Amino acid sequence: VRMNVLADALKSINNAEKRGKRQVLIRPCSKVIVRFLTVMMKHGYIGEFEIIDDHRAGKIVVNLTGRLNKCGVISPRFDVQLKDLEKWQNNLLPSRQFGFIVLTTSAGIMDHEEARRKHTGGKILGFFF
Amino acid sequence: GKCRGLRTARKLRSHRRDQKWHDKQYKKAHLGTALKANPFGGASHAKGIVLEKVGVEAKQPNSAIRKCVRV
Amino acid sequence: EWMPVTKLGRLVKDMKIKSLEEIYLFSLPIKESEIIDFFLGASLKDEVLKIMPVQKQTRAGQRTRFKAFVAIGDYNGHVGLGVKCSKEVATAIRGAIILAKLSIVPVRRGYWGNKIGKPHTVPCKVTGRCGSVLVRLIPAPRGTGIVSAPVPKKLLMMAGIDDCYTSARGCTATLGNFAKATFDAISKTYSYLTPDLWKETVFTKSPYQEFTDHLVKT
Amino acid sequence: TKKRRNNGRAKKGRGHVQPIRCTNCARCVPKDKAIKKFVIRNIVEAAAVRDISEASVFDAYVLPKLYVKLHYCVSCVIHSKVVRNRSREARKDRTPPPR
Amino acid sequence: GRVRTKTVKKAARVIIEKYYTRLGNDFHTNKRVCEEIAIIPSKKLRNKIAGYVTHLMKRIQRGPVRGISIKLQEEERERRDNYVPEVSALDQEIIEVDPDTKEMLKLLDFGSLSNLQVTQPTVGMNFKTPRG
Amino acid sequence: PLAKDLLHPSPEEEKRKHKKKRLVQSPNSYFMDVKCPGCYKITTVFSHAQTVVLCVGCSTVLCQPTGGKARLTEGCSFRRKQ
Amino acid sequence: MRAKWRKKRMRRLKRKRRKMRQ
Amino acid sequence: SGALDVLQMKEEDVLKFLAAGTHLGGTNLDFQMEQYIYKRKSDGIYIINLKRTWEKLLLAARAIVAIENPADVSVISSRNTGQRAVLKFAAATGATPIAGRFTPGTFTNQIQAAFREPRLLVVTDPRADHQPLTEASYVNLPTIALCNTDSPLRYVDIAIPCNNKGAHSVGLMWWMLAREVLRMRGTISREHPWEVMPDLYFYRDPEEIEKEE
Amino acid sequence: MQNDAGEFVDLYVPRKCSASNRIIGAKDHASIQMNVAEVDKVTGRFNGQFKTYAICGAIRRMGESDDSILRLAKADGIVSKN
RNA sequence: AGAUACCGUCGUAGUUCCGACCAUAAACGAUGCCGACCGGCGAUGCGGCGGCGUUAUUCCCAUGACCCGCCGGGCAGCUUCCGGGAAACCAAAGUCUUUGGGUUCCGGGGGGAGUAUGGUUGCAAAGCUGAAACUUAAAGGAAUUGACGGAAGGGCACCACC
RNA sequence: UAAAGUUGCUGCAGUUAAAAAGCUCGUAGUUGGAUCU
Repeated sequence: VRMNVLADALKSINNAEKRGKRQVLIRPCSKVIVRFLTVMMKHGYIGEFEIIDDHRAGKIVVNLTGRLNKCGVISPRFDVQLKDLEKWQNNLLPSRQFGFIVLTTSAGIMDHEEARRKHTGGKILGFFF
Repeated sequence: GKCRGLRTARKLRSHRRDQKWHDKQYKKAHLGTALKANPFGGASHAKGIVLEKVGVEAKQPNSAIRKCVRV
Repeated sequence: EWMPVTKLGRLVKDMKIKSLEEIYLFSLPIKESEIIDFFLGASLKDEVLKIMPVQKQTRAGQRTRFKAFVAIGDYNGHVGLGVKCSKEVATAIRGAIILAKLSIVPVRRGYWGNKIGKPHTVPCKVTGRCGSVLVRLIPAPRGTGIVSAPVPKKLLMMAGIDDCYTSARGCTATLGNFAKATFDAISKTYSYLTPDLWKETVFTKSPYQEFTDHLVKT
Repeated sequence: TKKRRNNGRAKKGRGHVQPIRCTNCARCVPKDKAIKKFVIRNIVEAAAVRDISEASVFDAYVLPKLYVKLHYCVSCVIHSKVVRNRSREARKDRTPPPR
Repeated sequence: GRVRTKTVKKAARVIIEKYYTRLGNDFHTNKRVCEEIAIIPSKKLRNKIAGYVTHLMKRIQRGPVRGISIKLQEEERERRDNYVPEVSALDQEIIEVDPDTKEMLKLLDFGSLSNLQVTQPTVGMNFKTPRG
Repeated sequence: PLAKDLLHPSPEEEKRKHKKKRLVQSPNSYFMDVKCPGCYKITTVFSHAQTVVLCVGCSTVLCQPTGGKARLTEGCSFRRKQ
Repeated sequence: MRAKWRKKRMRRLKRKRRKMRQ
Repeated sequence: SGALDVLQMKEEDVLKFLAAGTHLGGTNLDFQMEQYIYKRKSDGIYIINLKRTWEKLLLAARAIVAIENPADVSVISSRNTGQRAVLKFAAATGATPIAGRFTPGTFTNQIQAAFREPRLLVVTDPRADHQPLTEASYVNLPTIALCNTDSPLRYVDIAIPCNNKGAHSVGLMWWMLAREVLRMRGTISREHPWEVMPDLYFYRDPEEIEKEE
Repeated sequence: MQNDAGEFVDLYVPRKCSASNRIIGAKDHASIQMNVAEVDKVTGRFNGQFKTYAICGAIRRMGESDDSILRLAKADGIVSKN
């Protein structure tokens, strides 16, 4: 069956971006998907998206600015400490100049740079560059 | 595919332990039959008494009498 | 002397196209090696990577041809790789030098960490593939040098890359596939979209459009 | 290597197909693998048509037809020259010859 | 066998292409002009070229020639090809059109045209070929 | 097609789609009031009814069960709601 | 030799060993 | 058109399109041509939206006009049905025609005699003229094609939806493209009909004329 | 493409596809740069200006160059509506 | 030549049914299962929905057989520079160095060897589990060009025939 | 020990190179849809 709806969302975005499409339909939606999309959008990787409100579970239409090289999930959500963040971001990111690791944190869902700014660790949700 | 779960450490460790025995080098090193069958008994060198001198014919592409000794 | 046979060759010969990067901007095929001689001929250095005897079984014996692999490039961000098969070795080397000149691609160089000075390494992790051979280039710190096998090291030094980490998978004993995978990885440096390249592309007039009058009046 | 995408038969979506016997050698060949021919002919050959027609006690009697169903195993098909080896690309052509 | 070789055929092609004006329908004049205008070291080869030249000229007399093209006659080819019918075949006072294209034109702001005449649609949708 | 507007599909396209694959799922069924020539009240019948619906004031049958939509009897006027 | 016949010969050897071993 | 009153389609153009059978597509529809059709008839023929046809024709004319050398535009036709139309378009507009066989390597092989380096390519049928389309992908050559309902759109950058089967329709569309190109350049005006009637572009099929004569 | 001081250090700045915003590589010989002539609003004649659309070879290979160029022209006002 | 074979005439067990064992097959799509996403096209089977018209339809609607579409689940096919792969090929064998959806089984150069031994199941045949000593530089996959074929199809030759 | 991404958690393979149990059920194990400022 379907576990990790965030994995499905990120893989659908990845495949739509590879196909060159300007919009992708993501279903089901969830809070974690919305926060991940907001993290991706604050860095200009996707652009505005819309939540279609069914009465069962969300749908999302994400507009796709052709900037996303790759958005992926890390399963399982390994717990990550601050001292171990550099190793994760050296394994997952193409450069030290761009690309973000998303972590769920007691302070919210946010990228690794802002996690460093808040001096906090968490669980790795995924990455995008 | 392989299991990717936060609580699969036992399965991963046991699978690696079992599948290491399918490696020739590992099984030879860790099984003990090779050390029992090794004439030196794990030593780098060994002393012996020359029983006789023998000549071994080189394998088919080559032709020579390699001078060995039975010790 | 050089008499061009194409519009691009004529435009280059007549000092109408300023740099090789104006040709690269429009992804125009380069079919005359004299253009590359015109632009980078004063700095191009070629190395023969391998002479490889290939054989075709015939009714009476084995026909033998020689395949020359030649890497060319100035050590300042251009590199090419050419393979030529010929009856004689010298002809193969000459043809492979020509083909390497014709395949010269621009190389993008970046920074590992802080951006003091000129770029020294690959802008990001890139991967080239050729027949089971996978070559991955990873940005390396300043002064690292090229941590690579000799063939990718030759190609990367000829590309002006100072520091690099390299990972190779597959049958790298196939020198041709190794060289082509390294060339492909180096080529992918300028095709990789980075956030510094997000600014909207402002189009300029093509060489075939800017100097149409010169071509017609000639 | 795998020569044919259909494995040389027509067995898709089922496990077993009842065999039949080659009409030439009696080899057991699966029914959807056997090469089937429907021979439509006359009990009286073309040369003999006139003699039987003029020996008939009827007028416009029309000769009866013979209906033969032949099943050939692949070896017998190839020997009898009803199918032939074809190039790697001509093998894909399932169009019957125009006849 | 009397098949012409690519040497004879190619030389005759070049002779027709380059020296059309002098070349005529007679074989002997073709032989003389081919001797005069080209260095043909063999009398037999001269004669083979002249024979193919004559046959090619008869071929142009038939009309178009597939294997050669001369611009000196291509200009007059285009001169003849400028044929303009007195009444355009596209100017028909009555144009039969189907109801669906009638609806399309009505949605195209051309429903007030006067040359259009609606046609009876086919009563069945049997347009496919019987499969098998 | 690339730039296919996934937020506002055509109503024809949404009617073409499977009821569950629509942007917001909606049933293909409806409730319809059947009025009989010899009745004083209107009976609500599901378009895809599975039961044999008798007349609300008689023994006349209204609809028959079927693999899909219920088959209405001939002689009773059905009008769709909403 | 053919793998099927090699297996058959191996089984014959196994039968002989089984019967002989008392 | 650009929502411009001067560039909008006029009635006489519509009558020409209807007489030529331009709006008559085919029985098959390409999935990339669905945006150019109107509806399928009861006989299984797709009707081609003539407004979109005019829009694509004007877009192709705008593409052709933005080529400073007229000879840099190459007009191809392999089928004899569009050969005369291509020749007349080349004569009127200054384009370079390739009527008949297209030799492979005409764009990619610089040793050949017929080697040429067009800046724009206009072909009649993408299916029949597939070789120039495939070679235009080696030399950065944008392509304009007169595409039917079933025409593939690979390597086709501006497709003009039209009947490219009947001689009347293809001749008319080459005539329209020439007229629009000349009008856009400045030669010939838009306030008077073109002196050339479209019949100068039609494939004749000499048998019909000879039996008529 | 910038360093710490601020000077631009790239050899050149490659074009991007007008339909996908992906970089058109220097060896993408299937990619095109269509020039679309602009027209005076009153006369309908080529006014010397043009709109430029760069399409990568990947889009042209999948058959999407047609619709991509049509969308680009429609956004620029060159192509009308309906 | 020998045939203990191929071929022929017979012909036991068996092949058939019942009960009880056996649990193995190139038991094959040589492709685990569940889920998501990623092209086009025409078919076909089942169910449903809509629609000109034809036909069986006897004052009619139904419904049945067709015809034209649509939807869902199937068995498949064609096409594609989706992408992948050593390639053959695969719309999955794709979404893999831009490497993490979940999970089970399972391989680690070729032999020795599925052998020995121990255990266990079986009336037996055998099944499951299953080594090592020793030996060896290759074995193997895909494709290419030759050579060959007691493979097929064409062509030439009064040193072939007619 | 690295080289060995030839033990692969990172990070390997299983169509044909070695390899997916004949096929289902099924306990433990592992993994489990949206949703609550």
